[PDB]
Amino acid sequence: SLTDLVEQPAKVMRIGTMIKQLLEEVRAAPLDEASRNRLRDIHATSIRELEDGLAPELREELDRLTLPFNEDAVPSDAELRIAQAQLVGWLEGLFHGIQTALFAQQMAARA
Amino acid sequence: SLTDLVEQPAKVMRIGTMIKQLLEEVRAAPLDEASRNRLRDIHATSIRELEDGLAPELREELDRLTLPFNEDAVPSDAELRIAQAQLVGWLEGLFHGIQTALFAQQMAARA
Amino acid sequence: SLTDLVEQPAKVMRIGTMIKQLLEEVRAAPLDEASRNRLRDIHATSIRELEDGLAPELREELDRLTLPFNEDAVPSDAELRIAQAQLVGWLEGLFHGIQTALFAQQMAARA
Amino acid sequence: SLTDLVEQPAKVMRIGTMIKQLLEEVRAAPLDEASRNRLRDIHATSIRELEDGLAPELREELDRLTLPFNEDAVPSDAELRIAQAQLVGWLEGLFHGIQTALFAQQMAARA
Amino acid sequence: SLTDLVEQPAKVMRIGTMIKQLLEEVRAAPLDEASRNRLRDIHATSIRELEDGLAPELREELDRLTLPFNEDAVPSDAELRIAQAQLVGWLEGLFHGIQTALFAQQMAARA
Amino acid sequence: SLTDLVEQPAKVMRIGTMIKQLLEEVRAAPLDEASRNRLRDIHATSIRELEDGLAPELREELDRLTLPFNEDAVPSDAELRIAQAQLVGWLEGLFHGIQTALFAQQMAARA
Amino acid sequence: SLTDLVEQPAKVMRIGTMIKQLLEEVRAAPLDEASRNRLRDIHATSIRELEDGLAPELREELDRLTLPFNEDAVPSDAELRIAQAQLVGWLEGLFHGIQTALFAQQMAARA
Amino acid sequence: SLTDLVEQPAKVMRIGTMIKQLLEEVRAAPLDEASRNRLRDIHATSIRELEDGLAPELREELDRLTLPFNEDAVPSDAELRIAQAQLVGWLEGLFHGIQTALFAQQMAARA
Amino acid sequence: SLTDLVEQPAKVMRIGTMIKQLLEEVRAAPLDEASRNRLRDIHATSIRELEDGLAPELREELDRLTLPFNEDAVPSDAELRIAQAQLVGWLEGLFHGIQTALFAQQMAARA
Amino acid sequence: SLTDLVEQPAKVMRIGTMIKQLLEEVRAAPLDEASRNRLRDIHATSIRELEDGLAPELREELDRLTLPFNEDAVPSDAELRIAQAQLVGWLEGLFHGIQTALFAQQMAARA
Amino acid sequence: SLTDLVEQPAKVMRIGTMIKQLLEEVRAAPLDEASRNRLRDIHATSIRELEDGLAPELREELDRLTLPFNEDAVPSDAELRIAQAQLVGWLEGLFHGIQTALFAQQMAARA
Amino acid sequence: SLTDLVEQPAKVMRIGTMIKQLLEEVRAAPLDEASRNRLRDIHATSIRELEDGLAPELREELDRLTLPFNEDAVPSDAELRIAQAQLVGWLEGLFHGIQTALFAQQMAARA
Repeated sequence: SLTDLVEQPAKVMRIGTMIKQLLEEVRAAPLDEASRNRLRDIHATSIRELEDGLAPELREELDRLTLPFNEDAVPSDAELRIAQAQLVGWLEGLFHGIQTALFAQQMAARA
Repeated sequence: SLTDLVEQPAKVMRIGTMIKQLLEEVRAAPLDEASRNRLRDIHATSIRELEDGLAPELREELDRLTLPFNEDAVPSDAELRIAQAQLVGWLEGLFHGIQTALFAQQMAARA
Repeated sequence: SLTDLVEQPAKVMRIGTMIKQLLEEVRAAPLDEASRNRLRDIHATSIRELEDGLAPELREELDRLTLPFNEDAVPSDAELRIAQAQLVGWLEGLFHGIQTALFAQQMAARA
Repeated sequence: SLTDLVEQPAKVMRIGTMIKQLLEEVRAAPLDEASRNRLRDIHATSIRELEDGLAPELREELDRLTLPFNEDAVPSDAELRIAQAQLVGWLEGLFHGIQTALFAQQMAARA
Repeated sequence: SLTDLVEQPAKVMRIGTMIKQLLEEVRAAPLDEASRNRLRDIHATSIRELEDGLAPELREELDRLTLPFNEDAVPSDAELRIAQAQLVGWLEGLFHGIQTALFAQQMAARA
Repeated sequence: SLTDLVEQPAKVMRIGTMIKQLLEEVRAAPLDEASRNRLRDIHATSIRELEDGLAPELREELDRLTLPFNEDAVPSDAELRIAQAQLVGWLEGLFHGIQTALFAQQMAARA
Repeated sequence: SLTDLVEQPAKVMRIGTMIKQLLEEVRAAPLDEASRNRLRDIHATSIRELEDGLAPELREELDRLTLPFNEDAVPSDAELRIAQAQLVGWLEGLFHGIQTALFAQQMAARA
Repeated sequence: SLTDLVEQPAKVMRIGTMIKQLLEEVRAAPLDEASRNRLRDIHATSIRELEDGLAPELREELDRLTLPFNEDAVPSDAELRIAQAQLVGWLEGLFHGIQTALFAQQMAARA
Repeated sequence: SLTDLVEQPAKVMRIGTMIKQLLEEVRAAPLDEASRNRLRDIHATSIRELEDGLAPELREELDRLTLPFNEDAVPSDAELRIAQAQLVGWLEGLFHGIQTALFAQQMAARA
Repeated sequence: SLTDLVEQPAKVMRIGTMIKQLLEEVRAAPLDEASRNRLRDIHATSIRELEDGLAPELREELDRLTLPFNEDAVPSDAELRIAQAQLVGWLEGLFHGIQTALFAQQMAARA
Repeated sequence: SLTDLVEQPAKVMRIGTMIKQLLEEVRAAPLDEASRNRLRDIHATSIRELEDGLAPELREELDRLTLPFNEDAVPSDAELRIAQAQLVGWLEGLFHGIQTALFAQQMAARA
Repeated sequence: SLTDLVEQPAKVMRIGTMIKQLLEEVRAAPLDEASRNRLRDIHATSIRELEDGLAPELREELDRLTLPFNEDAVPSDAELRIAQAQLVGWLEGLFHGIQTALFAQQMAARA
């Protein structure tokens, strides 16, 4: 079923909104070393919290698509924006895609 | 279930709205050392107040996602914005996620 | 009861509006020493007038969250903006949180 | 009760609207020593007129919150704006607070 | 009665509109000595024409609140703006206050 | 009564609209000596035409409020704007005041 | 009758619109000697064409209010703008005044 | 009558719209000697075409109001704008004046 | 008949739209010699194509009003804008005039 | 008739829309020699494609109005814009003209 | 039939949208050699994919109108914008033309 | 058929939304070498994920249209934007094309 792909919808929405708002904060002004270092850690934890809420099939997709940062290097503002954009896009794509596809399967069933 | 995740909604809304508006203030103008210092303390205190209003699952989720500032260093303007934006995003996603997920269950219980 | 938390609603609204408008005045233009010194005193009186209108449970929350300024130092524009923002956010959070939570308890009762 | 807090509504609205519009004028352009001096006097007088229209509880509340200017010094533009904004915010909160609180009592008296 | 406070409503509106439009003219561009000298005279006549239209109770209030300029000195642009703002605010406050208070006494009478 | 204050409404509207539009023109661009000189004369003439259309009470009110320019000096741009704005404000207040006051009497004659 | 004041309404509207549009042209860009000289002549002809369409009572009013330019001098841009503004204002005042006054006499007749 | 003033409406609208749009073009950018020269000729021609479409009364009115340019001098940009704006204003007033005046007669023929 | 004036409406609209859009192109940016030379030729052909679609009466009007360029000189940007504006204005005037005049003859026929 | 003028509507719309959008592109930024050269060729080709879709009358009309570029010279940016704008204007006028003229015939066939 | 011209509508829409969005990307910022080289290749493939979806009649039209780039030269930003604009215009023209023409054939059939 | 082209709609929407939002991020600010490098990898991966969700016909269409980046060179900001914009345009056209084409078939099956 299409609906079994997201095992914990409310959690995924919760982590997703956190990520989107962090990306918005980053876009607004230049960061410094300490916050870049922090955001990197948050990014790694984020992927795991997301995976906790998704079916294995999508964990494996997410794992193919994303990549944790080298722990011996603080990534730049731009790297972090890319890492977070990917997650936001995929997450909005994820929900919008399921709802759209589901709505269409119900429209075909009424005929 | 699901509603049981937030034991004290009004309290979480209250602390959340406080954090959000402080973030708005921080964003508006440059801070000084005393302001930063004060905000670090408010941050520590606000997490503690939030955790009081959350179910254990979410306390822990918060504990995994967040990191309190080192008490022997005043964090920068950017560090504080990231800390607060994380909380705002997560809290807004928390409530939104639950309403949305509850609503999908009620509509699935119609058919 | 959720409604017992604010013992004097009209007073809390009255002091809250005062605080919000002072914050707006401060944001609009640079202050000087005499007005900063005055605002500090108003801030201390404000917390007490608020506490006078709240249940003990919330007085103690407010007391954990806030902090009166050292009387031997005039705080900066930024410190005062932080101190006032916190109060405004918490106060709007307070009312919005109670009304929202109450509205939801009544919606669950009709089922 | 509650309505008994403002003994002379129309008078308080009249003095309040005067203060508000003076604050608008002050905000618009830089003042001179004679203007500041005049405004200090208007301030003293307006509090006295307000207190005439308030119940004793509120007279005292005002007395606790406000501070008349030292008569041997002309206060600055910023000092005057803070003084007036405090009054405007408090007065707007006063009326708003009472209507809102009265309305909640009347709606609670329906059910 | 609240309605006995303004003995000549149309006159007070007529003088009030004159004053408001003069204040608007003053705000628009810098004045010179001759016009400042003229405006001062108009201001003194204005207060009297207003008083002619008000109950004694309010004449005495207006007299406590306002102050004619020293005849041996031409006041500045700013002084004149303050003097006129006070009159406009009080006058709008006056009418709005009476109408509002009256409307509320009629709403209490229907219960 | 009240309507008897303006003996010639259409005339007063006509002269008033003329004054208002001259004020708009003056405000738009800098004048020269011949223009100022001409306007001073128009001013003198317009008051005389107005007085022709007013009841005696109001003629006198106008006479108290206004001052004709010294004929041996061309007044400045600012002097002319003040002179005209006084008239416009007073005339607009005159008509507005009468309609408003008449309307309150008619509504008071309903109940 | 109020309606006898304008003997040729369509002509007065025709000359009035011409004058208003010339004033608009003048406002838009600086003129030169030849066009100023032309506009002066048009202004003198205008007053006469207007007078041709008005009752004697108003011809005499217009004649008291206006003034043809000295034929031995080309007036400035500003003078011409003043001369034309006066005519436009008076003309719009004229029609608006008659229509307004007439409408009010009919409203009094229905009672 | 009144409709008999314009013998050829569609022609007058056609020539009028041409003049108006040339005025728009002139206003948009600086002209050269050949353009000015051409426009002077168009002006002469357009008056002649207009007069063909007007009743004798109005031909004459036009003849009184207008002045053809000296053929041995190319008029300036400002001269041309004044010439054309006069015609546009007069023509728009002409049609507007007639409709308005006709309409007032028809409404007066109702009662 | 008014409707016989335009023998080929669709053609006149077709050539007219072409001319209007060329004028718009010219207004947008500076031309060069080759395009000015081209536009001149188009202008001459345009007048003829228009004339092909009009009754003789209007061909002769158009011929009185317009003028082909000297073939031994490339006209300027401004000349071409004037030449094209005239055609556009007259053409829009032409249609608008006929439709308006026709609509009015039908309104008089229904009475 | 009239509809018989365009033998291939969809083709003419297709080629017309292509020309229009190329004109939009040309207008947006400066071109180079290769771009100009290419556009000249597209121009030649597009006329040929258009003529294929038009009735003989209109082929000829186009042939009279248009001029192909000399093949041994790359035309300028301005030359190309004029060439294309001519076509767009003519084509838009073509379709518009026919619909409008057809519509007037159908409405004339009602009465 | 008009509808047989596009054998694969969904494919043509798919390739068309790709092309339009590439053109938009190119317009937004300056390209470099590698991307210009890539876009050239995409342009050649595009024409073929389009042709795959069209009737032979239109393949041949498209082939007459377009031109693949010399493989021994990387075209400029401008050339690529021209090449892509042509395709977008023609494609939008294509669909709009067929739908419009079809809609008109159905309107003629209902009479 | 037609619906059989996209075997996994929700997946294609998900990967598509990810690509689109990365393109938005790239467009917003300048990237660095690590960001570019990461994006190249994401690009390779996203095509592979897309192909998994498409029918064989479309896999191949994609394979013909796209080109993976050389792994021994980090592509530029412009190269990445072109790569991503191609995919977005194609994917949006893909879904849009299918809905539109399906809709035309269903409406053709009505009549």
